[PDB]
Amino acid sequence: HRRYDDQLKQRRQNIRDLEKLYDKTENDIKALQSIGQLIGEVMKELSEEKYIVKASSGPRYIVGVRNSVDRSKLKKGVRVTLDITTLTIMRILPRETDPLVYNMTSFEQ
Amino acid sequence: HEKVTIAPLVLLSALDHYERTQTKENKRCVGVILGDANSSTIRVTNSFALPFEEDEKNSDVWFLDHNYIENMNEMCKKINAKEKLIGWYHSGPKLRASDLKINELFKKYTQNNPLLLIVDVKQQGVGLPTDAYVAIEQEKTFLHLPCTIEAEEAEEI
Amino acid sequence: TKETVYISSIALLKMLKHGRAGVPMEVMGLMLGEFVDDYTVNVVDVFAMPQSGTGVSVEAVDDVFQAKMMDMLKQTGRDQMVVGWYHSHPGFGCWLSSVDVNTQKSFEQLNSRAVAVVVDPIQSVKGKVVI
Amino acid sequence: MVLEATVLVIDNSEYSRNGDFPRTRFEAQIDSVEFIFQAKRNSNPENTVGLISGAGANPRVLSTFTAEFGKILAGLHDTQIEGKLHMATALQIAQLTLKHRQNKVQHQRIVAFVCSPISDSRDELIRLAKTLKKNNVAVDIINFGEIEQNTELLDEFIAAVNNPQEETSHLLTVTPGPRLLYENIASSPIILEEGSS
Amino acid sequence: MFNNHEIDTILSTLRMEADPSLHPLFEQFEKFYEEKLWFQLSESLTKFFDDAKSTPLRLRLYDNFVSKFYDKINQLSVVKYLLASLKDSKDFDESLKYLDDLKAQFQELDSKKQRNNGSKDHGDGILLIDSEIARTYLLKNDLVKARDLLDDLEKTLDKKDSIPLRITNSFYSTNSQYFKFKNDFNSFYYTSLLYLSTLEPSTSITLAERQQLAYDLSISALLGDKIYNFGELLHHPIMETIVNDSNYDWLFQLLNALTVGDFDKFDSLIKVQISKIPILAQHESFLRQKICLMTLIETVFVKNIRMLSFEDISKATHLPKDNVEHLVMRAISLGLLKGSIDQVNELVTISWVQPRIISGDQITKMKDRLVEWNDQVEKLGKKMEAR
Amino acid sequence: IRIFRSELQRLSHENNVMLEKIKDNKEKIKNNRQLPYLVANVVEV
Repeated sequence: HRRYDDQLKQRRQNIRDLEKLYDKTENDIKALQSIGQLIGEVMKELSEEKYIVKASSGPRYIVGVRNSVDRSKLKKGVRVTLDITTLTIMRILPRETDPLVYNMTSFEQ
Repeated sequence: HEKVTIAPLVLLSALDHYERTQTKENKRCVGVILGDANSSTIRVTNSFALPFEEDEKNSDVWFLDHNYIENMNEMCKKINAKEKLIGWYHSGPKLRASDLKINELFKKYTQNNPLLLIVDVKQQGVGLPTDAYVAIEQEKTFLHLPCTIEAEEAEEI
Repeated sequence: TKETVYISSIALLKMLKHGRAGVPMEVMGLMLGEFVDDYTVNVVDVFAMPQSGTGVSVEAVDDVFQAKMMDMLKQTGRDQMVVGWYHSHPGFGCWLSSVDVNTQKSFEQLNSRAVAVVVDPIQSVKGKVVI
Repeated sequence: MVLEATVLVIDNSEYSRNGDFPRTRFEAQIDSVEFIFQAKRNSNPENTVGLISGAGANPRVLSTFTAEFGKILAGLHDTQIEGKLHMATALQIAQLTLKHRQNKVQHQRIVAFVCSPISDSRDELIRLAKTLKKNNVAVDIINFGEIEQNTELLDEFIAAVNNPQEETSHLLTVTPGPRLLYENIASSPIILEEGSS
Repeated sequence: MFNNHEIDTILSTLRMEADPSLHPLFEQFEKFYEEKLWFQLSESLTKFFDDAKSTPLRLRLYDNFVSKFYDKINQLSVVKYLLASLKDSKDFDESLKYLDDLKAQFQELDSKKQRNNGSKDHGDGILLIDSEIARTYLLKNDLVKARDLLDDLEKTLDKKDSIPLRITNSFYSTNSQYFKFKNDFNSFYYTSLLYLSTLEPSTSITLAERQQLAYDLSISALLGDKIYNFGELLHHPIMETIVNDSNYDWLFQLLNALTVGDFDKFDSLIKVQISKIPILAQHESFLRQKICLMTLIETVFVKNIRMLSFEDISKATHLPKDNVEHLVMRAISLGLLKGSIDQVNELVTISWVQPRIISGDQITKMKDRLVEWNDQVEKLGKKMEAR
Repeated sequence: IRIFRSELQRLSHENNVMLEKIKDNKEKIKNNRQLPYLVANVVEV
């Protein structure tokens, strides 16, 4: 009686283990659906909704703004995030000039 | 409260399949919407219809197949993975027991509160051919969120 | 005469929305409708297709995904014969498709009316939409 | 030999409030699904089995017609054993399920497990009886209740619904206790035997 | 009577074949009370339509039968009546002795269905726990330790979902008993309305308990002006469900007392308990002024001219010119309305914010204000189309 | 006893149905993973 039941109880533990793998595999496609975002620093403020941000490659463009960002932190001297398609500001990231960690961290032991 | 933003592509696409099915006034079309309901502003970037059948003499008669909904969600993961089911829409001016009872059916596959939509086929009065309605568990009442029409730069022009 | 496709307002925006993600990123789709050779061409409904390892190519068409979408649209009254495929190619911008060359010749065996609609300059909309 | 579609109806009422037939209840209805599929779809093609619930929690469709009963058994999860009783709602929704399906123009069979005497309206059940005859729809009602529940509008619906011989319905009484539910259903005309048209 | 001693025993044997795991003492315990009219927890099917406040002799009998109650009628009898209704017995001996049956016995499970899982319907495993958490400190030890357990009740309320509204109202009943013995009854009057106001099915009580519930609603509104006034319970099924005598008319007497402005009429019909506190007379005069303070925008004047003088409020509140100057500041400081006054010209300028429950005064003016819009459709409608 | 062993065993078959879905997603990942990928430098994780 308990021989067939114990075999299914062990499979039930494997079912819950596959449930975490289902979402983990589906999140892989969800992570690949995202696109790239350009990172640049604000140089000069042209207008309220018009900013001049220097791309990391060295060209500059006039980019717009969205409703998900605050224009108070979009001023000059602050690194922001641009768009690779319409060339507009998308999100806001903390300021890091050239994030080389091996130079910043000393590997203390 | 929350806010609703629906692109003009979603509104007119819902009206097309209404006439393509030769749906008269005795029948109404029900469909689902996609977008991001997590933020305070609900955005609808996509919509899909459903084979909804209803009796005109009985408001307790409706036909809703979740297998087409389960398949539709699997077909959208290969197109746009950032979109999830935020609710469902329906056609016709009238609200009867068919559309009221199915609001809990879509709740199983929708994490947020399903956003009810009445799509006016004749566009009678003012603007906003479609109204965004939300329901509360605490008594139930249909409240309309500040639905707005906004799209991207290439979609508006 | 030739084949000039008359695209509705909904079918035009959906093809631009499928290729909305990324300048270099390429996608594909399928066109449906019922029309006649000689002149007037219509498009009922379109939907995007998944991307395989080859990106945009003739082998990227999934018959399993295509058969399921035709069943989902059959209940909505939008079921139509296959009139062709549309593709959104990367931001090269030299001539149209950057990969597909002879794939349309293989498309003529399935349907003689099959056409390939491609927007070359990714998304550029100011006073007009160039397709 | 027999080409028909099968629709399972799960209804709950005041008389269904019991939770135990031998050690339990409603699991016999779950166990009876595997015997119906194997004796119809596996025996002959063009035989599909649907599942709907017109009472209890909500009048919804638990599982549509599929090539296996596993999705039918999965649709029975998270189902309340108590709720409102609407007989006319469960019958009219079943007609919409039989409208959209695969391999149309066939025989229509509906297996309804009812624990209640079905007292709602006399004229409503009669008007629905004439509609099902034109579409050759067969609604099979199996009585559970407590022992046998009869001499009510349930038998009145069965008596006036049958113009033909085998194409409408048959009565099956199940005694509560350590009894096999699939054995009485398999030996009944509901599964193959009578009803072929 | 003989209905419980005989028919009730038969009704219990009908469900679940015969004798649904009934102990032989079940019929033996029915011979105890007999004609003494002790129903003692009628056990589900009878208990729904029959209430019993007597001390149950079977309290330790059916405790092991809780697994069979879900297989008999429904699990709602356990979460509402029977062990959950034991608080209604009101026994000094039973106090804080229910931790064995209502806590320890219920602690042995988790979701209430263990290894016996069926179709797994929802609505179980919540009310059987959170309801008895706050009831521990409602008696004996002071409510101070109960407040720490009340915050956890409101957090689980918004996170979970319950179809019946009696579970949500049960959480507000514990918050009501907290502020019942404590000051600041404005929160007590707020939580008492959310417990039972517009909901017919939830909070089902007898006629005698409606008068006791209305008594708590009356004394809660005496000490505060918040949430409209005493006239709020008129449209609600409260004042209409009680009797106009035996000092239950205090809510009706204060309705006309606001316009008349006589405290001696209501003071003679009450007792020494509520009349010894000056707060009753202070907040009663506030509601009398709030009616007049809202007359500055739309009440009587059709022209919507906003003006008030200290002489008009003096005759309404029956107070001299010196007392009304300091009285207006007290109403504004409590957050009623926004505005200031003028002592030099003897004028009072106050806007209108808080709505009332009364109707018929402003109905005519809302249409009359649109009549001025009717005469404006012609001149600017025709001249604009001519351009 | 017989009903209990007919549930998880049948649910495991439905878990195999979901297993057919994750394999279809893995095949798309096998399509999403193709040899000719470039190499960049990750400055910040």
